[PDB]
Amino acid sequence: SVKLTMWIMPNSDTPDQDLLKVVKPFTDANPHITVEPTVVDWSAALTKITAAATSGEAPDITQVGSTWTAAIGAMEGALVELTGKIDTSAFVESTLQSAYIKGTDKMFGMPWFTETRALFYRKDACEKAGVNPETDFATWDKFKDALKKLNGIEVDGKKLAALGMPGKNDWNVVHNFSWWIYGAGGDFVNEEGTQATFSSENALKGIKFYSELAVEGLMDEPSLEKNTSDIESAFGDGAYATAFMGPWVISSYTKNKEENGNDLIDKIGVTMVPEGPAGRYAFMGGSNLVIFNSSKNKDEALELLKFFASKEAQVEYSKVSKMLPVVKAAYEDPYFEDSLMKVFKEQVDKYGKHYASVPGWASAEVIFSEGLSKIWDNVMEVDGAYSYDKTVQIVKDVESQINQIL
Ligand SMILES: OC[C@H]1O[C@@H](O[C@H]2[C@H](O)[C@@H](O)[C@H](O[C@H]3[C@H](O)[C@@H](O)[C@H](O)O[C@@H]3CO)O[C@@H]2CO)[C@H](O)[C@@H](O)[C@@H]1O
Repeated sequence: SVKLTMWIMPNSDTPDQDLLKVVKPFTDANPHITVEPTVVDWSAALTKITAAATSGEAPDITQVGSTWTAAIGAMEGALVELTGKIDTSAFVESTLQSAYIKGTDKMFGMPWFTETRALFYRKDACEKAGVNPETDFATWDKFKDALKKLNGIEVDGKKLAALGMPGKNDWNVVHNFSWWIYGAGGDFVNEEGTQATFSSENALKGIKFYSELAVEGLMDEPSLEKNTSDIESAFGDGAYATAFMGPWVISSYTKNKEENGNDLIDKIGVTMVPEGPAGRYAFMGGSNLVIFNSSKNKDEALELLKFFASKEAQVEYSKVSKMLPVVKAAYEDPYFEDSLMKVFKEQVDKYGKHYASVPGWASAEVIFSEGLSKIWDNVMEVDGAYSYDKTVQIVKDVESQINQIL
């Protein structure tokens, strides 16, 4: 049988085994094709995927972050153009924007799953502090008042930090700013995706509101020294009253109960992100699938991609990974009425905004990770007291950098 090689980022608790279980129905019905997944850690994924494209030494297939798809597809001769080979009618239409290069009709990836970041909260902490999550998290300033009530209260054998978020360089630095900028009434780029615009008055108001939560003590300043993975573990250990995180954490916290007796999962809830003056907006992310032009099994690889778009494969990978499907028929399944999953679905469906699918965005995120993290260094007073004016200068500088890339 053809052994399709496939790179995946760590999308679930046991990524390789989980992937293999989801594709077992495919090999059952296609005995000539097996799948060998290889895990590629997120911090190395852009360099490794890019090196695979430029060198010609590549697997048959790789997962690609939705925001990077245009960058890899724009590399001449790197990927197989999928335009016309995939029935787009089956997909949630909003998920297709990242499969194309913006400004063209060229599709170089197939949507695989979507995700957004929602507001997890500890029910016991909110009940003690008199915080009512559905309404007290509904707006910027109601959220802020809620953090004031939650900060420092004693739950279990610890003093809880009201909000815990990472500040260290990783791909989520910009993602965690995104919906504060959108909700303030700003954006990262103009409609054409050719000019950076997040130094606008409204964009800065969202950057100022969010970053100054830590200056005011409502967001845990020491936690800014950590990355997303460390924040997710800390919240799983009960360190924070609230945190903005993706749905995948539900897998880890559920296993923590099954394996360690940590019942955190049973005393947490999730609400949509608070609404800003622009209305509610949320980060829309996810990953697509691509076929390398160097593959010697392009026919078999396309069959596997089509399987991953099937209703049952979309549901089963959602159940194990907690990512949201991109195929409309998958939402006929009652699984997405789950109390936690339904929140992510409603939020990304109604309010999810994705970045412009331009070839330069991958290089833009490299700069964002380094540039916007300097705002957190300003908050942490690494070099001098905090000042908003220094944040404005960082944002102006980062914007200039992005403008050179575009
Ligand atoms: O910006 C590049 C892409 O990022 C995607 O978000 C991913 C984050 O970059 C990544 O840090 C995070 O990693 C999770 C992992 O999914 C999970 O299995 C593990 O348990 O915890 C990690 C965090 O500590 O995963 C997300 C989602 O894959 C965007 O979705 C994508 O649009 C974007 O191109």
